[PDB]
Amino acid sequence: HHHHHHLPALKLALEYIVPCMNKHGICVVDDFLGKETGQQIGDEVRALHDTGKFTDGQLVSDIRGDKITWIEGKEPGCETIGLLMSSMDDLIRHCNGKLGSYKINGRTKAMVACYPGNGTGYVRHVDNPNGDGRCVTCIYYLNKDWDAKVSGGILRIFPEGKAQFADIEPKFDRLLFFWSDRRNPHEVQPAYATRYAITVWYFDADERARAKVK
Ligand SMILES: Cc1nc(Cc2ccc(-c3ccccc3)cc2)nc(C(=O)NCC(=O)O)c1O
Ligand SMILES: [Cl-]
Ligand SMILES: [Fe+2]
Repeated sequence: HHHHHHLPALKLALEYIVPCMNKHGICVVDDFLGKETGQQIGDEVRALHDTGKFTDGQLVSDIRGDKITWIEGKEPGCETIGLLMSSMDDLIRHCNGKLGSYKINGRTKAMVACYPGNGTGYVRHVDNPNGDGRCVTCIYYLNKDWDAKVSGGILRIFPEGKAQFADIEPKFDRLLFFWSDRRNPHEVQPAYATRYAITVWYFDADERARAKVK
């Protein structure tokens, strides 16, 4: 619909992501890339799944019934995942220096995750409990016409010492940010349909450096 227009990265970062993160430690951004790019992402992820590039989750870490694959972004057939990753980077670049006291200087590759339905989820956990440098978790969802009433698969976040929790449906073209540390324990509710997500973690220069030394 031609009546809608994309917020530039700078505008989205400063008018929404930065305040939202500093206040709530969680930020949801819908309609990040648009339908075409989102569908292409979905295609690429399904291809990775179909061509058997995923490793079982309970082998990497029971905790989980998921399976994952790491994507650098430049691999043949992963170009659109590459663009997603660069788009994530753009947002973060416009945030850097305003997300708490963090100084973002790098990130992980993208972890593509698949919950193959059939009741698979992920128990309550913290992404970075041992201060390994990862300060912000960034997740992109690409599940066309997801209905959590039927399929479940809600990400529930329990921000530390808050009287509220957050239910995030893994909606098509939804982007999510949250603090990676103990401030945000979270769980994936059982999924009853194939559930895909793509996650990167951004590093704090200081913590990352201290993680490697000590
Ligand atoms: C598979 C998987 N695993 C983890 C935990 C976790 C993963 C990776 C690292 C890590 C990363 C880079 C270097 C070292 C460790 C640490 C912890 N949380 C989720 C999750 O919250 N999902 C939410 C959702 O999908 O909506 C998940 O799906
Ligand atoms: Cl508010
Ligand atoms: Fe997690």
